[PDB]
Amino acid sequence: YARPEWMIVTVLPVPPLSVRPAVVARNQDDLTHKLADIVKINNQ
Amino acid sequence: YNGFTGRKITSQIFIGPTYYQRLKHMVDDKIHSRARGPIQILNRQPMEG
RNA sequence: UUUGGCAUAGUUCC
Repeated sequence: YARPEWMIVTVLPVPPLSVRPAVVARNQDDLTHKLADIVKINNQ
Repeated sequence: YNGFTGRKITSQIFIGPTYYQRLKHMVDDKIHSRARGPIQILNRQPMEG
């Protein structure tokens, strides 16, 4: 159930749109902003 | 004297003009009830307020 | 018959 090497994150789960809902003018959550920054750095 | 029966009250009462105040806290601004109303978005629990 | 959030301040009751 917990292999030691799995604790090194190489695949990052993305929570669904229910965990980070949009805001009604559409606003993005703190999680969404951090996800966007992370994927920006990752593709760079 | 008693109001309903008209008979004297045995104990004499202490009565006089005192200066009273009506505070801001009324009941029409505090009564509240709920039965299956609006519901929050993130948790899908009832709203607050 | 449709739903904003974060922060700060004040007040009520033990």
